Amino acid sequence: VYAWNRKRISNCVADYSVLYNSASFSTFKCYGVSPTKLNDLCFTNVYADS
Amino acid sequence: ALGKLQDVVNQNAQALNTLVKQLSSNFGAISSVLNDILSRLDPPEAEVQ
Repeated sequence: VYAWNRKRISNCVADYSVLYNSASFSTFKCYGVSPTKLNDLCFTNVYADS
Repeated sequence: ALGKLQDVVNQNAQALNTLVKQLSSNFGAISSVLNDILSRLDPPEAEVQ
């Protein structure tokens, strides 16, 4: 956590349907955006902090 | 000499400009454009903004 890894996602298409439809996630909270709208949105970049 | 007229005109335009520029203010909302909020946030969340 103190050294949380960061990855960049750019120049690609991601199908988020499999993401929020998965039951393996205990907590799934979106702020400023809806999980379903992701498939219908385009973003300049995405930062994944794990 | 025509200022009395020109002045008036400017004021009118000025107001409109201000009014139009008020379209680009957040007023505390996440964004100043309704379309972005509608496309991103669900109605339960979007309605407050």
